[PDB]
Amino acid sequence: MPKKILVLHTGGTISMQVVTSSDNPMNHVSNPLEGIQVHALDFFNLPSPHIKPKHMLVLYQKIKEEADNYDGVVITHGTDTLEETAYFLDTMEVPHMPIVLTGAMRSSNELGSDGVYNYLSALRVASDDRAADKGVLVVMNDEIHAAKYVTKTHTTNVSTFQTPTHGPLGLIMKQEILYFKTAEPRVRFDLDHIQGLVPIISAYAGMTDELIDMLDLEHLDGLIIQAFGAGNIPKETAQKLESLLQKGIPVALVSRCFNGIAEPVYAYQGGGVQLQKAGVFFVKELNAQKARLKLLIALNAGLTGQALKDYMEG
Repeated sequence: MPKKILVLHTGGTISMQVVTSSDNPMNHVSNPLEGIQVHALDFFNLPSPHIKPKHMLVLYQKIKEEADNYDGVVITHGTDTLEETAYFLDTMEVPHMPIVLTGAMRSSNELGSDGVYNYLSALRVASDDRAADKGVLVVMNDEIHAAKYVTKTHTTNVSTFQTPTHGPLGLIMKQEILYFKTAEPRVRFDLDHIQGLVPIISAYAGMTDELIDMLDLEHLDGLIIQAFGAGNIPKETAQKLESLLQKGIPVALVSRCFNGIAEPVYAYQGGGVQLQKAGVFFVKELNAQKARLKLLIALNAGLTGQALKDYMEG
């Protein structure tokens, strides 16, 4: 019997330096590969820089609604923010089935002779039952990545994605899909609404308190700081963060380093030990845009107090 895959296209076509990108008709046919039957929807028509958490929730709801009608799900998504939507879905209580995101190819080739290789690869992975227990997956360029760790690294004609340090969860071979490990199950929430302001700022040599002093603390629900190294910031910045922390505003830091792991060790002012004592959350191995969603989801799910700290730092 064929595998039945639900395909949710979110990216439409876009204006590029000026022409409109081409939509390969293979993205919409019901039988793109032997043994794979597709139900493809033009679900959104959004450049990925325009994707918001409200769209991510609607994708989640669609997957829950259709879970019993398909073998797996493929979402095509502009590559600029694909990793953010992937991480979001991987933090939701998604059904136990293959769920794969892949890039919306932005092409001016009108005949489609550049192909839909990554989409076809995603259908293969979504049709393999070994993917059901691997979490939400990102498939690009014959590699299968865990949503929690994948990031876009190259801005070439077709984007490149990587998992820092650990490499891909799996590889697409000629006649097999090879998986290297099963990642640890994640803490997940059945969220139905997202609201709140949680921005991202980056530390730098010479930072003091001038930017933080500009924040309107009555409207700020949280803050992500991309800190130096294992999690350090300048002395004046750390002193100013007290006005946020003592107002009850959660502040979470990530390492600005590509392979960085956040670890409070230094005890001078602005050192990670002093920041953690003051109440800053150390997010151990996650980039800033995903830590921002982790905090936003945690606040909207109902975590407060010790449980919010323990979840963010877990």
